[PDB]
Amino acid sequence: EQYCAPDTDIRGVDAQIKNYLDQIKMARAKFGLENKYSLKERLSTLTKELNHWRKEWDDIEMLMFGDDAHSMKKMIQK
Amino acid sequence: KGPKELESINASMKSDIENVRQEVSSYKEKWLRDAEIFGKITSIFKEEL
Amino acid sequence: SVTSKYLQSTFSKGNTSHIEDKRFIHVSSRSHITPNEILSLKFHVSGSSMAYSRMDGSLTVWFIKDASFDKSVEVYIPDCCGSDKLATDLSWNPTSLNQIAVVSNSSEISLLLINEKSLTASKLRTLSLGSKTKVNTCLYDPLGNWLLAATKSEKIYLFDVKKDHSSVCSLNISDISQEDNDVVYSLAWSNGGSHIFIGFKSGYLAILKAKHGILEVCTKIKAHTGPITEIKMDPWGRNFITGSIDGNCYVWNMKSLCCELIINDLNSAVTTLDVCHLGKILGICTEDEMVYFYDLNSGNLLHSKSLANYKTDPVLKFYPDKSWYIMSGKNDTLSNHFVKNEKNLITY
Repeated sequence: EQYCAPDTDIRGVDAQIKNYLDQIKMARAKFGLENKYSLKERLSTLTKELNHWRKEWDDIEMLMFGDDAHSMKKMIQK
Repeated sequence: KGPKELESINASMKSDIENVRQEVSSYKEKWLRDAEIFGKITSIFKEEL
Repeated sequence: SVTSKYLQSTFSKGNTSHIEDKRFIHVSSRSHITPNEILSLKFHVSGSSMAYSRMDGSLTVWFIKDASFDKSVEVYIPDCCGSDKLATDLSWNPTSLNQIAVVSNSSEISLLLINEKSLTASKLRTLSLGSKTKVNTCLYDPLGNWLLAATKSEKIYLFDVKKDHSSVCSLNISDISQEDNDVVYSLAWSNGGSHIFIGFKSGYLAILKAKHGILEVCTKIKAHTGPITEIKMDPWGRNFITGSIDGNCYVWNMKSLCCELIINDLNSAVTTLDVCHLGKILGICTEDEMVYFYDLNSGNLLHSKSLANYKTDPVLKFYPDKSWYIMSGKNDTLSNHFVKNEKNLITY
């Protein structure tokens, strides 16, 4: 909108457009570079560890269910 | 991709890593407690075997 | 008339590939038997995976990476969910990229995360309910927010998938039907989990509200005069399609809940139906071993075919990310369809 302003000059506004463009490129590139590497690595590692821990918890629950079934086995023994 | 979507997915990945760490710690504590109880029970079984 | 030419080209000499599964090579070896079945077949949301379960007990899953299944890996697995029990329904969990829910007409719902590097399908978790309860259908809210499990009678369960599948609520079917010995035949979710559409056998159709995790009966309309077979929704979200066994296929307006368009050339029962991801073409598989392709906007027949007594029970499904459709073949063998130079109708 500053282009069609009464007193403004074109060259300064073109410079401001160049500066805005560079700022946009820089911010987008910084956020992308930060988001890709570290976030991907940490997410993958945490996901693997969480899956392993959930498998261990399911194994413990299966052992508890095995004890519950051994209760019925001993009951059948009588 | 666009900067807004970039910031959005970055925040989403951060929150996901945080929640994953929290849930992993919780599940690890639960599995540790259950495995401790199971080992306390199975000590006698191992001694007998 | 562009769509008619497109469908004709999709039924041509080329532009077709046989999905090479175990049954396919079996028939190739024994032909160059009693066909078991295809219990169910359901895509992933992102259109890059497929899963289905025969009657033998083995469920195949493909990781689509090619058109004619050239480089598509295949994780074959033996009779999962027990050796005696076979799978009947599965949902693909739109939340993540690998999880799967499977039900086997028993009191146990199995959550398995399929891996693609190896061929190992590792059981991640099992969910259990009352001992007598025999659920056989599972569903996922298209946003991955709720899970639904239904019995043939007197049980409906809703779990909150976010909070580690904590049992959120349940409901007795006799409270929904209020008729003489009704058996839920088909369920479906609304676009964005807000309402559940249920089709009983006596003919009724019910709309339940599932907003904040508490089921409730919103309304019940006497839609059909026979059991309702399938219930599908339009992807744009303006009308929902109901197909019955009495030979009728209606499309109901979503905002007002009143019949708007009727398919009248039909003279037989409907076994399944599906509508493309663009909400433009409607495929009906009737009971006389014949398929039809109608136009959603106008309601006039635009293509017919004939199964010709090959694989009596057919299946149809339209890709969720392209205008291609998997259709059964001769002896329980799947048959892809494409044009190989048109990803979507618009490009045509």
